[PDB]
Amino acid sequence: YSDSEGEMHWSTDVSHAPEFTYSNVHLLPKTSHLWILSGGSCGSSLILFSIHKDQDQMNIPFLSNSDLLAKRRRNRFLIPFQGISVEIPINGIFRRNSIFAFFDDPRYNLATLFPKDLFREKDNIQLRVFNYILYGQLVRTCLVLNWDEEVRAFFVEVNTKGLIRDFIRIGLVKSHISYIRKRNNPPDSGLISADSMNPFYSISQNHGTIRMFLNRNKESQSLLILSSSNCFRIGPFNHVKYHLITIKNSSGPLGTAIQISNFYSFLPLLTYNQISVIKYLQLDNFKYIFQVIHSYLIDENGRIFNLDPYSNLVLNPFKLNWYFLHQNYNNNYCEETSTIISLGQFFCENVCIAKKEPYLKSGQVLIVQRDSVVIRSAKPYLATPGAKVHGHYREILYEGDT
Amino acid sequence: GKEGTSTIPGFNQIQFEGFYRFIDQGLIEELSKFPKIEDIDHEIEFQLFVETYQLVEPLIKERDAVYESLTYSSELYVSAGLIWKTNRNMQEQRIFIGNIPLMNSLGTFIVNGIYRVVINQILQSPGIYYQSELDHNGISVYTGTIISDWGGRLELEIDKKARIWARVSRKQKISILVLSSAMGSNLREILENVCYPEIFLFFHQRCELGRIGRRNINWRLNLNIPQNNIFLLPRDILAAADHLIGMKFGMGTLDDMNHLKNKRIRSVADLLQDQLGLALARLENVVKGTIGGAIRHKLIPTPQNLVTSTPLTTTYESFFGLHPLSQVLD
Amino acid sequence: GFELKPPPYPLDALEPHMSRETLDYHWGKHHKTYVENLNKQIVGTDLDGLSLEEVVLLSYNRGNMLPAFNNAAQAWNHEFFWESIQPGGGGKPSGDLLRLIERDFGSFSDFVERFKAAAASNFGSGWTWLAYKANRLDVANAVNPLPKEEDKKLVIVKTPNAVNPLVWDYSPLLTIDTWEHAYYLDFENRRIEYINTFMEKLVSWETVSTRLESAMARAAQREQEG
Amino acid sequence: DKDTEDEARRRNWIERGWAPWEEILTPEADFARKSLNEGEEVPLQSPEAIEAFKMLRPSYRKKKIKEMGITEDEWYAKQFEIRGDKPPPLDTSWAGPLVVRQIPPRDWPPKGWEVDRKELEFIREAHKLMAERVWLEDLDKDLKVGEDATVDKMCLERFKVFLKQYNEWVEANKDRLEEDSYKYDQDFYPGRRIRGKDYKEGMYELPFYYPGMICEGTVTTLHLYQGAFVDIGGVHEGWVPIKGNDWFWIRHFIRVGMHVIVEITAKRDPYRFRFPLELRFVHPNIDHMIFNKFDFPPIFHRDGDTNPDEIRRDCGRPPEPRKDPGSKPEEEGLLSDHPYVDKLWQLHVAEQMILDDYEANPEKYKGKKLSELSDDEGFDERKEIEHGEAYYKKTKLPKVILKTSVKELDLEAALIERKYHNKLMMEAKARGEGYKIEKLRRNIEMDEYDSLHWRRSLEEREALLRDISSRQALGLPLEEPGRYKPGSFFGKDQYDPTSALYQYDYWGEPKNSEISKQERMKDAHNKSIVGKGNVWYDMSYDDAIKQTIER
Amino acid sequence: MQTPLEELYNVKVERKVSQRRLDELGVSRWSVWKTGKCKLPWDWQVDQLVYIEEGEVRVVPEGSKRFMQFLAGDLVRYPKWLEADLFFNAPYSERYCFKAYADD
Amino acid sequence: YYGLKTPPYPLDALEPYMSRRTLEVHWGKHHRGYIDNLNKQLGKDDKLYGYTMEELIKATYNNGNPLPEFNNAAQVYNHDFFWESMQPGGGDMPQKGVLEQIEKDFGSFTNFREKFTNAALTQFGSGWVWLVLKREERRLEVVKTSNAINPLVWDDIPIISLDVWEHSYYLDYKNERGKYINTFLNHLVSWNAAMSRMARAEAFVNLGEPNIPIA
Ligand SMILES: [Fe+3]
Ligand SMILES: [Fe+3]
Repeated sequence: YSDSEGEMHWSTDVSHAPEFTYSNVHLLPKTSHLWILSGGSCGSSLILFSIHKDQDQMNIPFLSNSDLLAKRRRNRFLIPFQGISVEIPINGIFRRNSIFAFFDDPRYNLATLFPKDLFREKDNIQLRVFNYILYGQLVRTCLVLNWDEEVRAFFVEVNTKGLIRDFIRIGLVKSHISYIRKRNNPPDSGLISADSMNPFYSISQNHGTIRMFLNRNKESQSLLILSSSNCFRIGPFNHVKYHLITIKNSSGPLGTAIQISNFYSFLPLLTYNQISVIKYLQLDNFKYIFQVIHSYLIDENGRIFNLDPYSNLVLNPFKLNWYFLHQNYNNNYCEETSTIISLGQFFCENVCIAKKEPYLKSGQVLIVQRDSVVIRSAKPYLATPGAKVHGHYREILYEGDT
Repeated sequence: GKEGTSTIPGFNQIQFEGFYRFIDQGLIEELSKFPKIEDIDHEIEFQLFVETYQLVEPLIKERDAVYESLTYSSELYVSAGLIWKTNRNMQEQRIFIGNIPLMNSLGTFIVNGIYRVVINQILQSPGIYYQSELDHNGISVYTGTIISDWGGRLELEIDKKARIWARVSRKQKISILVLSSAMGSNLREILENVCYPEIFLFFHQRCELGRIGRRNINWRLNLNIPQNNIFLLPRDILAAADHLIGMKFGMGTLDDMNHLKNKRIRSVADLLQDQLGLALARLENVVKGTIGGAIRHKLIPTPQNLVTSTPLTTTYESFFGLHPLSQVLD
Repeated sequence: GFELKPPPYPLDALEPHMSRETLDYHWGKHHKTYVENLNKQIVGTDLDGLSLEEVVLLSYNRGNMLPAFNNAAQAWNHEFFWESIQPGGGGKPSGDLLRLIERDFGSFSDFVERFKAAAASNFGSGWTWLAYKANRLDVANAVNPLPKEEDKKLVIVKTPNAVNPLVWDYSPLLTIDTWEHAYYLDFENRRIEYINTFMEKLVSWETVSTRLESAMARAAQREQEG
Repeated sequence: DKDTEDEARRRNWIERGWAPWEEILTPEADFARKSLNEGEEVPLQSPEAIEAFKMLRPSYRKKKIKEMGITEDEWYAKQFEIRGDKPPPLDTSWAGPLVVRQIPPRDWPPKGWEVDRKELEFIREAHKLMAERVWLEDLDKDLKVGEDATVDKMCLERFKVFLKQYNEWVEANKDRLEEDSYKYDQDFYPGRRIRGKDYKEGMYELPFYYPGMICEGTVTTLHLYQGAFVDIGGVHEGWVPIKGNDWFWIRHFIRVGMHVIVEITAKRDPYRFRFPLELRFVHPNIDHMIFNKFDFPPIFHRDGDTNPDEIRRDCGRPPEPRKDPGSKPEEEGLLSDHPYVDKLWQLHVAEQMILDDYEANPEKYKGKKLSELSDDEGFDERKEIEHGEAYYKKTKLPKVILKTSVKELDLEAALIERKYHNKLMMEAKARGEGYKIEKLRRNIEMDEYDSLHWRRSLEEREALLRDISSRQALGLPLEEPGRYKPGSFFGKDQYDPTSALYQYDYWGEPKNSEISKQERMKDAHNKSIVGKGNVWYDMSYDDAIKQTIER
Repeated sequence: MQTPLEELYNVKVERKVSQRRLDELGVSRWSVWKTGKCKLPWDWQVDQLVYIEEGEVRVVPEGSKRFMQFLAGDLVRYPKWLEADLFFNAPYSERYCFKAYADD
Repeated sequence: YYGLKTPPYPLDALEPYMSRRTLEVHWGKHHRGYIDNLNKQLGKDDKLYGYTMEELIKATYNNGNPLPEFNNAAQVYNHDFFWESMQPGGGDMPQKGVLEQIEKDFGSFTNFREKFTNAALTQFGSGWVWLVLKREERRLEVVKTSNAINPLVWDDIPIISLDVWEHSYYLDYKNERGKYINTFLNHLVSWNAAMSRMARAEAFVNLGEPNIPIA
């Protein structure tokens, strides 16, 4: 079982094709090592893929005549409290066709229960006035509320200078999944319910980069966190081995490169590669394809200035004078530096760079610098031929997973 | 709350905590399951107001109860409703259902003057269990079994690419190729949404998984069905074959039936709740028998007259006296 | 299926203005293609030539944009456009409009400057409309419990490609074909001259008034039919 | 189907990001892989296994190192050499000579930091020079070489004025920017501002840089998951987005310490984006070996980033997708629920509440005029929406108490109306009739507030319709792109009780259904009032007022 | 520092706009929307050009905890697809004109 | 603040397939008018100023709700991209990678031409016809966009642009758009231009295929 959260890796000697073409099981024709690149798995917190993307730095943790006092509003209404008696359940929920007021008529037609607002918004609540017989008073009516999600009833109180008046409201608090198009937010009355939103008138560590990749077998990108608990720095050592009216060469800008009309591109190409020349060259620019960089500088007056058209000479914009380029940038690649440790390669626990330098902890070379190297911790597992590797390549394994 | 965190827990806490759970929660849960009483529609309607249930301290002390060979028990009183629709008048009375035995702090009941304890039983937890099976010649057939609170045995075995048997009993050997719709489910609308469908090319006894089963069925099959739902779903049956196929390819591991995570411990709380349910099951028959006699004689009985203490008291006395788990205190 | 109605004036009526050879393609080529495409697309459909105006509304399909809609709208737009111009042109509205534009756009001088700016600002190929607003939405709470006279007013609506205020239940009164084909051929790209000459030499207020006296007749029954 | 061991390997490289990275094994680990191949306990016959066995003794390692002539550290360095076939060497061919114009950055001046607008417009005239057409044929003509090509022969005035402004800005913000780096960036990382003793005077700030200019620099750090970082003489190192297994071949060419010619692709805010200088190699050309691309540049998540929508809006990332409601916004009914009416309703109740008490008993009210009336004590500590819990004789229900200050009440207008409406009922009593009043002056002002809100919903809706066709006829999206993604995008397991997959209605609803158990009570409760009654007739409540009025 | 919500949500703000602008816009002909202290959640399905005459309105985009303070006499153009709320603390009235694509 | 970039050819070099007089107004009036209007808008705002051409269009596009400056900003790029997409003695048939990519994605050039012409013909009203490279899909595509819309708003990289605005052909072809489209693909389209646009696009899409090691 894996002893740490991480992602599967094998350099070679593992069958890329699974054992059966529906399973994440691979066989080893030859014995090899299976590496688990350590990485924090923040699978216990919600990940918003619109803001959480690859290599994002995470400085914060993830989340996790009393009629005229009534009112017919959107999927809710208020009624005065004590002939329209009110019936409510023990906790109070009017599922469907439930009665909330009967209004026993002694004569055996309906008295208005609302101030007849001038705008009838399309509410889900439907009010019906079923008249019952009770025999077979007898024609005591009823008030039936229906919709097409649950209603809740809870009386509200209007306090003013001590005197008190009771007011029962019947909302339509839904599953909040239908509260799209914020206009349709009965939360407009939700604050008077059990809400505590600030009106902004009287209200007055964790680190780690995102290591997120898309495993298409899941149709959902999986997440790993690379932090100081997974990636460590190996101590400094010397592993990089290097092979006129002008100022000293300094790394810096040369200036904006204007587009060349002979190449009709808004941003100049300035360079082809081996593939590009034999794929993109219009049989007319061959005369211009140079193996050596030729630098031309022009002024606002349109004059073309080059200084010596035989050596790599460019202008420093900040100091406003010419200086030489470093190595003439020949077309053929030549080795300038040579690092002992290459990028991306693994090593075991007791590999020695030299006599003086201490041993290198197991892991993968993640960052290569001039002197020091940063390693992502990895745990190699030896596997004999005939063993069955559980999981595809770069699959996330949690602690205790086979 | 931090009972056993620091000190040694009380040896009788399991007995103590179970009984309090039964009194606090195991009573209304069973009482809420008591249905309405009516034949078709007449001048009769009987029901129990669960929220009004009360328990009265026993008159006799523990020493008196053992000396008199009585049963130290509390009296259960629930308000009951009766209406005679010919009169259309509501008659209300606080009826006496019966006696609920009470245990002392030491964890012992006394029934008919003898100290009796209710030992704990360990049972297989409700859920899905993938276990291999061998036959007279050897098949190594992976078998998925579904267990309910009733000890359901809905076995679901895979004979490779052939049919998937779903024998409820040993004689009920039946496939699921045509049981796609089965109970109330549908044809190949979701069957082809996972893996491949080329293979396809009772009401209440064992049909609900309960609170425990829903957690376990979601725990193994990774289902999004909320734990509030109790009844089994065809999605669960569909997902049963989904993980079953993975075992053939080597993904996953067979369940170990001896693992305690697959076992459930039922204490005196569970057993006393079950006997209460049986008492109410026998109680609804008594009132149904009573209303038939009352109608046949045409008398106006009070709600107390429709019930008797026999269904509640007798079942517990039968439980403590006959159930193997209810042993005499040593 | 509908026949192409020739403009109600001779083809050589405005030579000191937009020339005939422009009209030989604006009407003889552009409009002919629009109507004939409908004849090739409404051969055996459910409508098969019920009424030209409702075809645009029906083919609108509440924004679904059925393929026959574009030719249908263009056929009505250009046909409506031809009626908007008479050989006389220019002038000022006579009474019926005057009671409206003065109370809706301040004054005729303010309106004409506003109308020219709207047409000029119309990017790409499209149409600019001066349409009476008698909207009646087919949705809940659409009806005003207290209708007001000034609620139904005149609005300057600029519409791209081929869409007419008929799809808003509006009643267009006049329009200017701001499509480049209407004006690019004669006076190069000077749309400003096209808009100016259209307003000061081509507008038919009497035709607009006739199409306005019908506007508060479709509107004159909606409030009383119910 | 299946997959041979040539396309699954290709699939792993392309999709799984596989790469046969070198494993620098210890002699003990190397012996394990060379000896377990032959079996479990067998005489080692393969010469590789035999040699690996002899290497288990580091003393034997010394002999081989000594015999082959190595200082025992090259051997420790030889084991780290890349194994396998080398990639074909790069031959970067220039697309003609590069012509460079000293163009000041367009974004100058930075946010805020007002400068001489007259000077700024003089600088910005150089930007129009980009449209000048330059041909390679007319390049040697009037070319200047040597003394005539010196700086003193150059105008560069618009760029010189920018340098004057740039230098002034640098002095006034050198310390300010450095303090912000410490305040926000805890640890220095490639791409962050160079601070502390590592900072040297003369380093170019970000406003000096602009996309499209050519820079010469050296790669300082190589990151496997991020790319190579080039020092271009600025405070922030440039970044080349090389990601994933593409480094398997690029590492042969792009190695730390080499000098490169690089092109600035984009410049971003260092506070939000962690790599403010997005670069692109032009020598050597790596564009034919970069297959893994960053869809969006990596960003920070600073201390205050509570709203996810703000974060994605600061950068260019799409909004958070939501399940599409499936309802057309234009066909939804208009809204007339003006929010202030609910608050205004509370004021209306208070006006009638005080008046009813005042009219009921001529209390101490006569001492002070209604308009003159002041508020009571302790109104400050009333939380004004403060919640609560109450309980009736049969029902337990939540309670909300709403305080209302007497300041926001028109008592004088209300009492006159109260008296005026009071002087309108005795006429009904003079004829023995009721006097149900249509509406109160508070009610009618709610009508206009709803009318104003309804008017807002109306003219928006018709404007929405006109917006629909214009976008429909032009292809513009009706709703926000990215938001409201189609169904089934949010995973594969969605609890749908409506669907028969999650339906539990096999043979009727079971008696233990919580919905059915919570349905029989409503059957009991609604029939606890009516019993075995029969419905004579049934119609909606809106019709229940019409016929009574028509009476 | 985090960017201000104004340009973050590309909400055009024209504070203390001169009287010249109000003429050609026909602000005198814009509909009036008046309210007191209340909260108005809303999502702009179409571009809205709001001119404020008195009071002040604080708008918080949905999911945010920062408010945008608009005083009287300003011009606010809420873009499409903006989910926010309209908070108020004083009697507030506005003149507004919803604008479609390329309307004006 | 962008100068009016002249086409890489004299205005009379497109004869007889394109009259120079129509060039004098299409480039001299429409394009210059777009140039002047955009420069005035950029003078007002210092945020839109400083955006690169590709970034300015995408920012002004505002994810489907274009700013008032978008129409001017989008058009100046489209017209600039249009002149370079054409050349005297153009038309003919593309070769090398452009031909290979068209054959790889559209099956054949004749299939591409039919797809290109049908998109151009079905484009109702003012608009542009774009041969573009998809970043995510890594293939060529033909997209019709009305008015000033260009595929930069979707990060797609244009390769060949055709202007079907009525101002671009009415003075020469009037209602005969198809003939105008055909002569564009036969003697006007600069397939040499597409290769250079491909070369820059190749720096961001990598239309190639990797070299997976055997080990
Ligand atoms: Fe036209
Ligand atoms: Fe054009």
